[PDB]
Amino acid sequence: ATTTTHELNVSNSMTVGQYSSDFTLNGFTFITGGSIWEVDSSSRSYGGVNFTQRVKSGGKGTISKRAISFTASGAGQLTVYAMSSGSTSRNVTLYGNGKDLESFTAVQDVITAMNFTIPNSGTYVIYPPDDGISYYYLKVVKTD
Repeated sequence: ATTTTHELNVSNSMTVGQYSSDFTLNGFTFITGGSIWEVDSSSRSYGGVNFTQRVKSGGKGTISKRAISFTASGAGQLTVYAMSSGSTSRNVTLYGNGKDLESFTAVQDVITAMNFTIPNSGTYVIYPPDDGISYYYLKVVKTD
């Protein structure tokens, strides 16, 4: 039994553009570290859902650059739909409790569904350590 507490479908909650200052949307905080966050058109499907926009990091980053953070009120699961923005496989890393906790490989051309464990309440950071990542969908689910 779980409760969905955060959701961000980029196709429904963002619009095409370029953003250079940190902002919060649907409970997710987009952290520039002096780079641009960009929303553009990109059609990809996963699990019977069709997406039409992505938010892309524009390159590699850290927990303070091209990062996405959120605060969880308890243990649960974070879902990330992500694609490498180029032809090489690239990590998406979850940071929390003071450390890199878990990484998931994003591949070229298609969405990977990434299921990240949220072990406890707190603030967590999604970042791309290798190179640019395209994000389509984020969801946080809290264990009841």
